Amino acid sequence: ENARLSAFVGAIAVGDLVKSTLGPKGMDKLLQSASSNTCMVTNDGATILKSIPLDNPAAKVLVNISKVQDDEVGDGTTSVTVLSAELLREAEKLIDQSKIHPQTIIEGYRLASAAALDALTKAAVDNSHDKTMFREDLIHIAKTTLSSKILSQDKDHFAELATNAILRLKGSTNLEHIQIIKILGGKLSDSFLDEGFILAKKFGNNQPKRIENAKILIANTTLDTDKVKIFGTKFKVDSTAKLAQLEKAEREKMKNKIAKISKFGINTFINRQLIYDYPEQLFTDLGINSIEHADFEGVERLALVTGGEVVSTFDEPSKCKLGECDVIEEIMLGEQPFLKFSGCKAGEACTIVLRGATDQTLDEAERSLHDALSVLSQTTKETRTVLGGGCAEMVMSKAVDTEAQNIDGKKSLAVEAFARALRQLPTILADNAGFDSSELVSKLRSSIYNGISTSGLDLNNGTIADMRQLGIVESYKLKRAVVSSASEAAEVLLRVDNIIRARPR
Amino acid sequence: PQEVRKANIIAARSVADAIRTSLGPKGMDKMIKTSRGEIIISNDGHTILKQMAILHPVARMLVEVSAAQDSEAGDGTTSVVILTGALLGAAERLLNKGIHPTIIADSFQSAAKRSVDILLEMCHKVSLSDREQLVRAASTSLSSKIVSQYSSFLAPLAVDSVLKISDENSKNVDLNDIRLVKKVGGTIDDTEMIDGVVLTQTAIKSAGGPTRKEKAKIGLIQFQISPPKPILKEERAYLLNICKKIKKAKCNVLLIQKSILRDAVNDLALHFLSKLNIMVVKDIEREEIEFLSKGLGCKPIADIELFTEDRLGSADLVEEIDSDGSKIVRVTGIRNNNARPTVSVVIRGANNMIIDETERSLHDALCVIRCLVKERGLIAGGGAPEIEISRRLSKEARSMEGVQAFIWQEFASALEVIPTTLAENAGLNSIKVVTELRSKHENGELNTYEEHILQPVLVSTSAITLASECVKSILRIDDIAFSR
Amino acid sequence: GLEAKKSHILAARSVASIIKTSLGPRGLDKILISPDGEITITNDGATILSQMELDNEIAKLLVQLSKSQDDEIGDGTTGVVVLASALLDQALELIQKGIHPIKIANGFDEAAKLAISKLEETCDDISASNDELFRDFLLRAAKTSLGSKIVSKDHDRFAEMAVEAVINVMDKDRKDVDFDLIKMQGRVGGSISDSKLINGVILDKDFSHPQMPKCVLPKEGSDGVKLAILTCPFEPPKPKTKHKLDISSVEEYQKLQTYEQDKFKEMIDDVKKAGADVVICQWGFDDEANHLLLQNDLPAVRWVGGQELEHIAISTNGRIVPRFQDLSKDKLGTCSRIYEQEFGTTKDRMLIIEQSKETKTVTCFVRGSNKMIVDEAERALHDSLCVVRNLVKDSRVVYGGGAAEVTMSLAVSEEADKQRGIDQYAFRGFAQALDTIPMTLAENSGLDPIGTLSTLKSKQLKEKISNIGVDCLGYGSNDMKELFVVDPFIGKKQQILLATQLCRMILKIDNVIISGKD
Repeated sequence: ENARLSAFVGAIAVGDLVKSTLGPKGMDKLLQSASSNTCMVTNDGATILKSIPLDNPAAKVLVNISKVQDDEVGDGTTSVTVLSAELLREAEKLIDQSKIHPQTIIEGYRLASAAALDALTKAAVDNSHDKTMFREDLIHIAKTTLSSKILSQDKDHFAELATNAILRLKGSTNLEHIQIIKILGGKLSDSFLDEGFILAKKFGNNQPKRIENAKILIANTTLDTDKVKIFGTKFKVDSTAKLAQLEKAEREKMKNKIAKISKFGINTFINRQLIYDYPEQLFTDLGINSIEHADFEGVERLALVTGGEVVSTFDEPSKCKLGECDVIEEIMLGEQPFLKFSGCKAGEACTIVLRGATDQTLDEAERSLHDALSVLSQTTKETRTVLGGGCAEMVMSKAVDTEAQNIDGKKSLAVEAFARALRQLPTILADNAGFDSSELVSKLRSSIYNGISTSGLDLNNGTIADMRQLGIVESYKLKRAVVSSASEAAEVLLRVDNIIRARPR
Repeated sequence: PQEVRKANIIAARSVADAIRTSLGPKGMDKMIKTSRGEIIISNDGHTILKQMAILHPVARMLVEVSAAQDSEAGDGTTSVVILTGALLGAAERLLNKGIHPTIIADSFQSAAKRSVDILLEMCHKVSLSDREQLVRAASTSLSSKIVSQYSSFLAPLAVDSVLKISDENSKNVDLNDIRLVKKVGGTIDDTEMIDGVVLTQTAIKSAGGPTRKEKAKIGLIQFQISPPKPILKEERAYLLNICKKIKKAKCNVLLIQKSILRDAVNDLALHFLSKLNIMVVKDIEREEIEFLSKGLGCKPIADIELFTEDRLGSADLVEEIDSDGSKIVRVTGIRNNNARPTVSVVIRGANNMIIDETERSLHDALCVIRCLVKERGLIAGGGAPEIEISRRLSKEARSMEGVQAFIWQEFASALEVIPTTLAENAGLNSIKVVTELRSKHENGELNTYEEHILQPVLVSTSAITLASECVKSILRIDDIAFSR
Repeated sequence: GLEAKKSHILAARSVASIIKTSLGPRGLDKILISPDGEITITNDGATILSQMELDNEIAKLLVQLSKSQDDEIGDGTTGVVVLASALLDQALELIQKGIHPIKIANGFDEAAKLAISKLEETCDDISASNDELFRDFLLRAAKTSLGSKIVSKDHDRFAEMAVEAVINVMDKDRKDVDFDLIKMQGRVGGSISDSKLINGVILDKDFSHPQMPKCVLPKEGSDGVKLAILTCPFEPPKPKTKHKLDISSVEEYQKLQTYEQDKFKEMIDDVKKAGADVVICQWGFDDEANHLLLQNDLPAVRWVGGQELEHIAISTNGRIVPRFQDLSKDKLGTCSRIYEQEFGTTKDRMLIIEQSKETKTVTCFVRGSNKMIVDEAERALHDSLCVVRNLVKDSRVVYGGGAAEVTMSLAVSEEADKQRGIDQYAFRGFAQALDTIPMTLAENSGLDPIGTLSTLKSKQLKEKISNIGVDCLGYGSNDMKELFVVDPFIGKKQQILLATQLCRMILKIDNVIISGKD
C-alpha cells in the first residue's frame, strides 16, 4: 500500500507545492539551500519541482513526464502538474474504497476523455475569419522557405499548389492526407494539383478500366505460390504429382474466405500478395476486383480518407468498417501505368505530382515540401482559442455526466470521479485568487447544467459573469495539450503496483 | 471486523484441536486442576469444557452444543467439537479470498440439509417391530463398560421399556421420566421394571409402621408433621385434626418433601397412623417433586386446605421389598389412562463404583435406542459416514456456480478430519488408513459389521446440524463490547 | 526436518507474490531503479527477477532457471514462477499430514505426464485447417504483447518483419532458432514507422572521407560485392626492442620517404586480384591512409567491435583473410550491394547492406522516439520470434489464456479417483494447484476468481468440451476460438515441465548452510 501512498500522498505533498502557484494571482514559494545565501524566488512550477531534491522514487517519474510538455509545446507546464495532482486525489479515493487493480479505472478515463474533447470542439471558435488576409500571408511565407532549394526556380506556381492544399483540407493537417507522386523525364513547371488518391502499376489485365461505386476492403493473404520454403520438411509421397496436390488442398480451404468477400457487398478486394488464376477467375463471375501493390503506407492513407479500417484477419462476416469511391479512372502518363481514385464519401485529401529530371531532384523536393507545409499548417492550431474563465472547464464536467447515464456497475465511480477532478480547477483558482471556492463553483455548475450558459469565472468582481463580454479566452491547443499530458501522466503512476525505493545519493 | 473474528476462530481452533486428541477410548485425556485443588480425569468432552472455566465468550458456545448433543442424540460430544473446529480451520483461507461470511454461513445450512438425504439413501431401512437389531444394539454399546456377562441380561430390559413409550408419531420422548435409583447392596442380576413408579428413598423404620398397604392413594403433599412451632395432650390434639383431614380423602400414602427446616413425622403421629395403616415415605428430594407430578398425574399440595381427593392418584399394592441394604418400595397399577407409564429401574450392586457407572452406561443405551424412534436406520461408525459424504460431493461440487462452488470442495475436506483422528488415536498411520478406505469404496460401501460395531444415524445427523449453526453463529458477531 | 520445510514455503511464496499481479496483458508494471541511476519500467518478469540481488538461498533458483527460459521459450518467466508457488502451497498442507516430501515430488511428475496425453486428444491442427491461417497467427503474435503500448497503433508494420526473418534463420529439418544468429540493435531518436526488415548486418559506417561514394560499383559486371575483414593490428613498424624513431632535420626528408612507401606497393597488387571492394578493421585508421584507396574506389571501414564481425561474415558469406598471397575468389562472399540510407532526421547517416538471397542470420532493426520505447520493443520482439519457432516445430496447438489450466485440472481430478494409494491425494493437490493460474488471471483482470473459475468448469462439462479462457483485456465476448487466439502447445508444455523440475529442487533441499561476510 505504501507503493501507492508514495505515488499519492507523496505526489500530492509535492503536487500541492506548485498547486498554489497556478495563475498570475497564485501563491509563491521560496527555495532554500544549505548555505541559504544561494537561494532564489520564482513563480515557475517546473523550476521548483526540478530544483528540490526528492528521495521519493515516485516523485522522480513526474519530473520526466513534465519535460515532455516543455519540449513538445512549452506552454502551461504548471497546469499539467496541477491537473495531474487532482487526478490522483480522486483516484486515491477510488482505490482505498475498492482495492482493485486501477487498470480497470484507467479504461474509464479513456472513455471519459473522448467526451471531453468532443465537447470542446463544438464550442470552439477561431481567428480564421477574414481568410483573405491570411491567404495572402500564407503564400508569402511559403516563398521564403523555397530559398536555397531547387524549387526556388518558380515561386508562384509552387506556392499556389500549396495554398489550395491547406485551406481546402478542412480537417487534420497531418501529411497522411497529402499523396506525393513523383516521376522521371518531366519538368517542374508541369506540376498540377489533384484531389485523388493515385497509385502506380495498374492491377489486372482483362479487368475493366472504369469501375462505378467501388468498395474498399483491407486484408492480408497469399493466394498464389504458398509454402515459400519447402526445404527441410520430410516428403514421403508415392508420386511427384502429389506434391502439387497438397498446395491445392491448402488453397481450396480459402474458398470459404473468398465466399465471405462476396457476402460483404463489395465489388473490389485489395491484397498485398498475388492471386492464383483460379481464385482470380472466380472474381469475374462474382464481380470482385483485385488490387495489387498496396504496400503499407498507401493502405493506411486510403482507409483514413475513405473512412475504412485495416485488418489482416476476418473476425466475423458482415461486420467491418468499409469505405467507398464513386469513380476509378485508369490512365497512363510518363510511360508508366497510373491509377486514379475519385468520388469518395466525405473524401478530404490532395495529391501533388512533381516531375523531376533525375532522382536527386525528387528527394530534395519532397523533403523541402514537408518542411514548408509544416510551418504553414502550424498556424491552423495556433492563435485558435476557446471561451475561457472556467466555462470550458465546466463544459468538460457536464460532458462526463452524460457518460454517467449509460455505464457499467463497477465503471461508474471511475467515470464519475473524473468529472470531480475537472471541477477542481475552479476550486484551486478561487482559493489562490482569494475568493470562496464553495460559493462560486456551486453557482457555476447549476447555471451551466442545462443550456444557454455563457457564464464564467470573473475575478475582478468576485462573482459569476459572462466571459464573452469581458473578452476572456484561452488557446484551444493548450486545452488538448494539458488534458492529453495529464491523462498519460496518471496512467504511469496507476499502472505501477509496486514502487521500489530509489538509491539515496 | 476480522480482528475480532480471526482472534475467536484461532482461540476456538486451539480448543477444538485439544479436544480432538481425546476422541475415542484410546484418545489423549486432558487434565484440569481447579483452583480449589480438585483434579478430574476423563475423556468426556462435556465434562472437560464445563470444568475448564473458559473465559472466551465464543468458545463457551461449545458447552451448549455438547449439552444438546447428549440430550438429543446421546453420543458424539467429542466429535461435534472436532467438526466445529474443522469448519473454522478451513474458513481461514476463505476470508483471505474476500468471501463474505453470509455465503459461508448460508452454505453450511444448505449442505447440512442435503447431507441428511445422502446418508438416508446409504442407510439400511429397519423397523422397531424386529427385536433382533434392538437387543444387539444395546448389548454391543455396553462393551465399553466393566459389565460384560450382565450386559446381555439388561439388553431386553432397555428394549421393552422404550418400545412401549415410543408409540409411532410421538417422535421425541422426554428422558426426565426415566429415573434410575441406585443403592448399595444386591446385584445386577436382580432387576424389576415396576412401571408404576419408583421412589429414591426407603420407608419409616420406626415401630408401628405398617410399611405395606394395598389399594392406597398417592399424592404430593408439601405439609410436614411437627408440634406447634410459632402439654402432651395439647400436641396430640393438634396432630389429631391433621390425620383426620387426611382420612376424609382416604389417602394412605403420605409423601413429605425433604426440608432441613423442620422434621418430617413426629413420633406421636406414628401411633395414630398405625391404626389406620397409613404408610408414610419421607425424605423426598426436590427433583422428584416434578417427576412424581407427571407419571402419577397428581398435583403438589402446599397447605392442608388445598388437599383434596381429586388430586390423589391410585395404587393397587404398595409394599417394601426385603433386600440387603436396599429396602425398595414398589408401586404397580397406577391406572392412569391419560399419562403414559413411567420407566424407573432400580440398580443394585455391592460396590459403590458399580451402581454409579452402571447408571451412566444405561443412559447412553437408552439414547441410541431412542434415536431409532425419531429416525429409523443406523450407519456403522469408524469413518464410514464421513467418507461416504465426501464421495458424493466430488461430482456435485462441479455442478455449482459462483462462490458457493468452492465451499463444497472445502466442506468435504473438513469431514475427513473425523476418520483421520480415529486412525491416529489407534496408532495407525493417518493417511495410510484413509487411502485404504477410499480404495475399496468402489466395491464396498458400508463395510465393521462383523465386529459388532454399530452407530445410530441421529448422532451423525445431529453432529452436522449442530456444527452448522454453531459456526454460523460465530461469524455473526463481528465485535465484542463491555456491557454491564 | 522441523522449521526448514515451513520456512522454504513462506520464503518462496513472498518472492513469487511480487510478480503475481503483473501476469497477463492487464498486469500492472513496476518501477525498477538501476544502481547507475536509470529508472526502468517494464511488464516482463525476466527483468524484475534478474535485477534481484539477495542472499536467500531459496529465491536463487528463480534467477538461475529464468536464464534458460528466455532462450527456450521466453514466456515462462512469470507463468512458471506463479505455477511453482502453487505446487509449494499445496505441498505445505501435506507436510503437516505426514506425507513424505519425495512422494510429493514424484507425485507431480506422474500427474504431469498424464495431463499431457489428455491435451493431445483435444488439440487442433493449424496447417491442416489452412495454409494462410498459419501466417495470420504470426501477424497477431506480436499484437498481443504490444497491445498495451503505444506501439499497438503501428503493430501492423512490425507484424510482417518476423515472418520472413524466422524462415531464413530456421530450417524445417531441426526447426530451431539460434540466439546468436539474431542481431538486436536499436538507438534513441526517430520514430517506429521507419523500422525496416534487413536480411543482413547493418554495420553503421560514415564511409570515412566524404569523397567516397555512397554506393558500391559493380566493377565491370563482377559477381556480387566482395568484402575483406582484417583483425590484424595494421600499424607502423613497431619492433620488439628499440623503437626510438625521430626526424633529425630536413636532410632526412627524402632519405626516409622513398624507403617506406615502396613496401605496401607489393601487397596492394594481391588485393586487386581477389576483388575485395571494402576493407574492415577492428581499430581506427589514419587520415592519409584511405586517400590512395580512393582513386581505386576501395572504401575502408574502421571502429568495428568484435561481436559485430559475426553477423558480417555469416550474412554476406565473407571471411577474414589470413594472408593476401594465397587468397582466391572462391570463398569470397558476394552480396547484392552496399548503400547509405539516411534514417529520419538523425545526423548519424546510417546505411543498409542488402542480400536478396536466403542467409543463415538476420538483424533486427528497431527505432523509437524514447529510450524506453526502444528497449520495450526489443524484448517484446524476442518473445515473438520464439513463438514462431514453436508453431513450426509443433503443428498441434491448444488455446491458452486460462482455458488450458482448467482443462488440465478437470482431467487430473477425474483420474484421481481411478488411481488409488498415496498418489490419489497427490493428483488432487496437483489439480488444485493448476487452478491458481486461472484464478490469478481472474484476479489480475479485476473479477471474482472463484466465481469465474466455476463458470469455466461448467461450460466444459454440461454443454460440450471446448477451450474457454479468462480475458485479462476487455474483448467482445468469450470463446477465444472465434477470435482465432492461439498459443503454442510445446511452449506451454515446456512451462509445466520446468515448473515440476523447479518444485522438486526446492523440496529436495532440507538444509541451508551459508558462511558469514568479512
